[PDB]
Amino acid sequence: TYKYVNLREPSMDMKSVTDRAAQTLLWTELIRGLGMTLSYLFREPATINYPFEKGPLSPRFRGEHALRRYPSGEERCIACKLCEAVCPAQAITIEAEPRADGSRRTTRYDIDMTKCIYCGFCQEACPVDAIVEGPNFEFSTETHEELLYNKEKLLNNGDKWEAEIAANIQADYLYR
Amino acid sequence: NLTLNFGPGVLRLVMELSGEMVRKCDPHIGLLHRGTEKLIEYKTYLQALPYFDRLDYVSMMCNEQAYSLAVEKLLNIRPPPRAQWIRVLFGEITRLLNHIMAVTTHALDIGAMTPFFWMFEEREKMFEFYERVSGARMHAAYVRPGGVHQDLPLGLMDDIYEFSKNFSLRIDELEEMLTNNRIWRNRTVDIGIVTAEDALNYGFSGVMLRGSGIQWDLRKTQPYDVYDQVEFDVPIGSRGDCYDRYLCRVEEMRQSIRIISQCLNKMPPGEIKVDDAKVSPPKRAEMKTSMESLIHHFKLYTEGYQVPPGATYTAIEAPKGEFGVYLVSDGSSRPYRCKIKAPGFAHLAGLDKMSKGHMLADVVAIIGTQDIVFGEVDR
Amino acid sequence: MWFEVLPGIAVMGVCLFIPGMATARIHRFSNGGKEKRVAHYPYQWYLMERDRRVSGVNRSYVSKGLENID
Amino acid sequence: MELLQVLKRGLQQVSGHGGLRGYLRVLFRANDVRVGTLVGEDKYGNKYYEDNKQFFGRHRWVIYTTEMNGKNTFWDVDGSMVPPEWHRWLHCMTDDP
Amino acid sequence: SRGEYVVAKLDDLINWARRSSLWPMTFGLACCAVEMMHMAAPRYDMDRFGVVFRASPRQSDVMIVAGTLTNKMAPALRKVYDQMPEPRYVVSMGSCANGGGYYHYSYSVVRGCDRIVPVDIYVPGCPPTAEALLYGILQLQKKIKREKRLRIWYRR
Amino acid sequence: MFMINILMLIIPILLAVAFLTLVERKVLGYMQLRKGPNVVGPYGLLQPIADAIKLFIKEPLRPATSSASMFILAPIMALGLALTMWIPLPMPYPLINMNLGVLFMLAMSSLAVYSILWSGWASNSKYALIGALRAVAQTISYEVTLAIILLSVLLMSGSFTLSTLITTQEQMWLILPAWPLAMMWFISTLAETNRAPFDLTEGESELVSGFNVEYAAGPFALFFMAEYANIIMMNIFTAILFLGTSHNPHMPELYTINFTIKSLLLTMSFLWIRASYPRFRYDQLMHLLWKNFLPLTLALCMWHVSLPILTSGIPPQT
Amino acid sequence: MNLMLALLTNFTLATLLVIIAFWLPQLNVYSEKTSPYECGFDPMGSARLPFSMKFFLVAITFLLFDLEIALLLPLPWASQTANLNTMLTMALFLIILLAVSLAYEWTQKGLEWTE
Ligand SMILES: CCCCCCCCCCCCCCCCCC(=O)OC[C@H](COP(=O)([O-])OCC[N+](C)(C)C)OC(=O)CCCCCCCCCCCCCCCCC
Ligand code: SF4
Ligand code: SF4
Ligand code: SF4
Repeated sequence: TYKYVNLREPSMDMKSVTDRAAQTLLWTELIRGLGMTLSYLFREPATINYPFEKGPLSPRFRGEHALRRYPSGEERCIACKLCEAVCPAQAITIEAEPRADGSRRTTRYDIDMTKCIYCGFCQEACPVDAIVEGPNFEFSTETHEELLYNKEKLLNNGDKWEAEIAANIQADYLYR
Repeated sequence: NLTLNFGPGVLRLVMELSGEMVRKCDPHIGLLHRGTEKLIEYKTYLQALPYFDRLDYVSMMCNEQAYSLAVEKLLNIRPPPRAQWIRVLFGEITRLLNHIMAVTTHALDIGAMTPFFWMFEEREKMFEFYERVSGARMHAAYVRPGGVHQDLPLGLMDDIYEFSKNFSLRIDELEEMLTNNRIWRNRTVDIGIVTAEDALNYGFSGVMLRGSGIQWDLRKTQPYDVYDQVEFDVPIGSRGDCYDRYLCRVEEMRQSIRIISQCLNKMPPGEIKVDDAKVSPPKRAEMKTSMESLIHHFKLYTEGYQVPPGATYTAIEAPKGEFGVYLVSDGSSRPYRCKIKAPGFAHLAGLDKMSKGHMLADVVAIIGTQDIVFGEVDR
Repeated sequence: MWFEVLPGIAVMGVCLFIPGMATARIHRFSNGGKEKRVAHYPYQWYLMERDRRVSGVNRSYVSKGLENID
Repeated sequence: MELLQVLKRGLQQVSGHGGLRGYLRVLFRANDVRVGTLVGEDKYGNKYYEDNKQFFGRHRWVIYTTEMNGKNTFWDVDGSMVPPEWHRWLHCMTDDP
Repeated sequence: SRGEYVVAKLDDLINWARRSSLWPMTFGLACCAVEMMHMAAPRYDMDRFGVVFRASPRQSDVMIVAGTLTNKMAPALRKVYDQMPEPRYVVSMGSCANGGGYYHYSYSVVRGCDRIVPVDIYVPGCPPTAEALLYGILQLQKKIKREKRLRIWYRR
Repeated sequence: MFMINILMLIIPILLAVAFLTLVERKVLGYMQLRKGPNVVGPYGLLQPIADAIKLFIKEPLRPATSSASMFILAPIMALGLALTMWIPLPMPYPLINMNLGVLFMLAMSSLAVYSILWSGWASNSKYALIGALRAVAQTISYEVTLAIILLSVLLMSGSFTLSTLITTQEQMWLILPAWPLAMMWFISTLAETNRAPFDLTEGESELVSGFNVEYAAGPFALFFMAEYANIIMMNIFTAILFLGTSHNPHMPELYTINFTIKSLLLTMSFLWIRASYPRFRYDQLMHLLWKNFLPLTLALCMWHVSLPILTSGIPPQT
Repeated sequence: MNLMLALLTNFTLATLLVIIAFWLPQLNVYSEKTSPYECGFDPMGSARLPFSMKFFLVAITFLLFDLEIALLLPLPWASQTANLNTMLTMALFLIILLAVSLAYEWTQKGLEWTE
């Protein structure tokens, strides 16, 4: 099924020809366009008062990265390198070795936040919910070096955003 | 004549002007060529998915859909019915996102600035639908070979209904500013006329064909997903100019609301990705309790699923025209070759023809009516 | 809201009002409290010059009435 | 009568901020003089307000503290000063403060 | 007085003027330009901070490099930067401009716009949300508020 | 005391221009569903001051291959003429009461076109010389209709004195007898000032640069002041011409309040129009002047020459 | 006198703002700067702008029309004469010839912009 957008024959009776002459001479349809912008002047603007107000987000938002812990304080990551294999941008670099107690843990865990495309595949791939993308989106830096995160930065983000990262995972894990 | 270098997406026009008239237009592209098609050869099929969000970065989920349809075809698997309805739902929301950008930035370029701000308060509300399903405002990567990543969050369909209940009024406000405006008509009527046969021979698609009366739309001639279970009308132009193509896009926005009103009422229950763990990853609650599910989660995210050897050309009716990928598989986890057919690549190549006998200020109108984004032209 | 545009308009309005008031009040201050004489044509200039010689002082805006004639 | 009630609401914002000084303070720090219901206050001094008659996006706001971790924030407020517990509520990721 | 007092207040005057009237020239190169257009859209309305929607290079104060910078485009981005009157600042928006991003290992991509021009603020994301970009601009205002051009001149 | 009078005119004009930039950004803001400047000072009131200081402490780039003499002359000519046109305006009392005030306004207005021409020459760009030629052809075309329209209205007033237009409208606004002329006068003052939808140079951004694209910092500010000083002056001229305010010699401030309100509304109508329409193609705004406005203006000049004679309503000469 | 003071004040103030607009700011010049803006790409030719005939005809058409307006300016004073019939005829003759001049350029494709 199709419809025509601009297939019309204007009427040629003197009533209609004089209407179009009035529009041409009296600028009637241009003034009608001024009435549409006059109405907006008297509406409430959609602007929010950032930074005192913030735009709404959801529990699924993908922001700054963070490495999480178990409730005991043990790191969740067991250096399986699934996030490093799936990362479409190759932004994750991992080195691991047995820990002093024999556990499988990382010695290097860097995310180049300038290669990362903030896609979330790393948290989908992770089998222990170690690497997540948190809700923070306000971490712009003054240098390129501050955006090459290492394991210490990522563990500091996790200890900094656990209160809010845990709540978001609680509100979305049933959809995963 | 006079040779000028216009430009600083970012484009470079090497134009030859005889006073006010354009004698030849010579677009220079590649200012945003990034080697997407070569990079995809080093990625798995899942890793290549975010690359398609970034080709036509105004119609993100339609690019994802075309790639998923191609991979699903080479896999020989079928997404479940609910996933297909979701893809059509967000395919039509994505059409609104693109047509607002196309119409309003087109108007902004020719001096009409106000409608851009009105309709970008509706895009900001449609970006909230993207963010609530995928977590990213623009590059969702939500549509994947096999279906969609996650199911809709509870209450999202009520908010899609509230939005679509008011969007018709916003289109009327847009039309009150442009459709019958004599200044807007003088900038678009009889500008960039393309004949039906030239449109086909030059490889045009979408409103470029339909603005010139050609009755073609892949959603109706070669349906995909569940587009054959929705009622909508295909707008058809008569003059073949910039103004007729402008009306086609504005009418297509109204037909998307018509389709969206049906995807909300006809949404079925069920799963949202193919129940085949050798293609789509298992649920996280079963990857942590079943040995088979853990092996398949491990392999799908490290090696990926192998696609049977073969080559397919799969196309969809993207908002900008026919978008398709020629995808070649060698039987491994990584595509051997992925040519991306961007509709704006053929349209831009026809700018030189469409600009014959027009003023320099009509080139801006012509580029706007082709709806060119250089992420997909350059790739 | 829209009435938050008025503070900028009021400042602009007051600025456009100062030139008109200043000229009105400066002329009266400089012409004995009356409007500055308008002399577009030589006849109007001739009388104004005559009023300058008749005032005793060298000022055309000082008026001499019947008390100056006997 | 409705136009007369507009000026009354504009006058009770001065009293709702604790006089002319409280009114001018929030006007120059936050460029906004709306009065909302106090939802809570965090350990750093940020005060969180809500007003559910405002359109979505403006129905929650934070008046930042004037001092945090030794930094004078009377003028130099920043969006990253919101602790995580309130960062979820202020961005409407939840309805529970 | 002390001399240092007059210079300190004059710095605040010119620092306040420069951060309250930031006129950006936006290099919309790829998707990140869309999120830059949503910061000009009504919800965030960057114009309300003194940041005009768009300005020509000769009257621009900050260059926002929003999108992938390819080798072909690299010479043209430097030319526009050289022609910006000083003081001039550069905000790198998104992964592609920050360090190359998704296309870091490409044969045709500049691995970070900081190879071509100095950068004052890096905004991370792919794309950064329109609010995360507005946070960068507001973070550039505070950087300009810390300038001590006259205090340093007074002590030369 | 006369030197005080001059300053009482110039300084407020430069302040009115400053806060017209604030109102333009807030009226356009609210007509676009947003707020506009409201952070720099209360309701943005300090924004013009920040923009002024910022511009004048920035590098004033002048290309090495630019004619310095003409690069400096153009802003001086533009602003100098912009302020000159304000001296004969009866608001209600002119600073300089001219017998030929109307003709003085036209004479100075036609000189301002040089600043556009000199600036284009001094650039040595050829991305701006074409812009200057396009801008100059637009401006001279539309001062043909301004002169003929203004001549037609003076045939109901009697003289070129600006104050006599107050007496003419002591019973009724000239917009009723001359609404056809007022319509074209309003559009002609939009095209003279290069205001949308006639801004093919200043901000077209359609493969066409502005004649002052090469200016930066203070020199750019001076061109901006001249352009905005003309927008207010043309709208003040329109108020006097077609919306005459009654003049009470005992309460002259009443005139200034009413006349100030009308001029503001007409000025805000310029801002209203910019937010509502796209922009004419360059060849279209020439066809508007030569094929539509000029034929109608000539006919209404014939009609307004013979109407007073055939109705026995010729105005007095003085 | 009053007029000369006004003009001197207006043009002296403009000159003052220009000098403080070139000396107050801190300058730093190099070859890459202080070049024509172009559009970010190098110039494609060391030749000046070609001469366009149409732009020359609008300037001449304005000039000839502007000269006929000079004759129409004294109409307000002309209507006060006792020979109104003669005055009215010559007023209309001038305007009609102005329209005939417009009609000639119109029909001879003098007002077009298509090469
Ligand atoms: C018995 C007494 C007899 C006395 C004489 C009777 C006279 C009868 C009426 C005369 C006709 C009316 C003439 C109106 C003017 C003609 C305008 C025209 O030419 O239109 C055609 C033109 C051209 O129209 P076009 O593009 O459709 O082309 C027409 C010609 N063809 C098709 C062949 C090419 O239209 C325009 O003027 C464009 C307008 C652009 C302006 C946009 C801004 C408008 C905003 C509204 C502002 C309102 C102004 C109010 C100012 C108030 C100030 C105080
Ligand atoms: S979000 Fe995507 S690109 Fe970024 S680290 Fe995770 S997998 Fe890699
Ligand atoms: S973060 Fe998760 S996926 Fe990555 S190495 Fe650690 S446990 Fe494995
Ligand atoms: S950083 Fe992301 S959004 Fe920005 S240009 Fe690169 S791929 Fe596009």
